[PDB]
Parts: sequence; structure tokens; C-alpha cells
Amino acid sequence: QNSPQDYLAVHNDARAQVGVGPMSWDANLASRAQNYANSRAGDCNLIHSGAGENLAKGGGDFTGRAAVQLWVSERPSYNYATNQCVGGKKCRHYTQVVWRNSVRLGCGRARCNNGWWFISCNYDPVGNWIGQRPY
Repeated sequence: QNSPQDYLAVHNDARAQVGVGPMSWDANLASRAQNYANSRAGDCNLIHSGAGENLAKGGGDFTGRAAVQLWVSERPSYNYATNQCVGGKKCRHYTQVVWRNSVRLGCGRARCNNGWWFISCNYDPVGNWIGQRPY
């Protein structure tokens, strides 16, 4: 639930569900993501860049798979039938996961200085960005 494929699988699912192209594991992005998470875990705050990442903090058994899944929890807040976010709050996560523009992927899990687990997932080109279309 934290291996490269664990993150990738869920992303690739969500993307597949709206017929968006895949992504790959850059490995170095994964180091970067985990290393950023590892440092920033001394705080724990959902603070990384803004547009081109997907951050998560959980509580205990919080896995990377679960984190991507938490982002896909906004499933019915996306609606490909209208090809936009629904008039429903919190659609600022799935959008990135599904971000057509990003072809790189790499993610990392680090344990916070409060018991909980931090997760980061980097993407380039930038994502969840106004400019081009998410899906």
C-alpha cells in the first residue's frame, strides 16, 4: 500500500475512469517527495508548493494507497458527464491525481513528529493549475 505501484495503481485507475492518459514512476521524484515529506514531517503541515503536488496527513495505518484513495474520495465531486468539478465543495485533490498534463509521478511517505503519517506526491508540469484543463 506504499510501493511505487500502490500509488500508481490508484492514480492510473482514476485517470482510466475518465479516460485520461497514464503516468510513470520517476524514482527520483519519489525520493524528492519522501525527502520533502521526511523533513517537513518535523512540522507535519500540508505545505508543499501548491500547484503540482498532492499532500496527505492521516492518523495511524495511513498508507500511500489510502492517501491516493482519500484524494479520489472526491470521486462524485468530479463529473465527466459535465467535464468539470460539480457545484460541490472540496474538489482540490482528485483534479491533480487525474491531471492529464502531468506524465511524471513520484511520491513518498514520512512519519510526522506527532505520531501521524505525512504523504507527498509530486507531479510536473504543474497541476491543479488554472491555465489548461485537468481532464
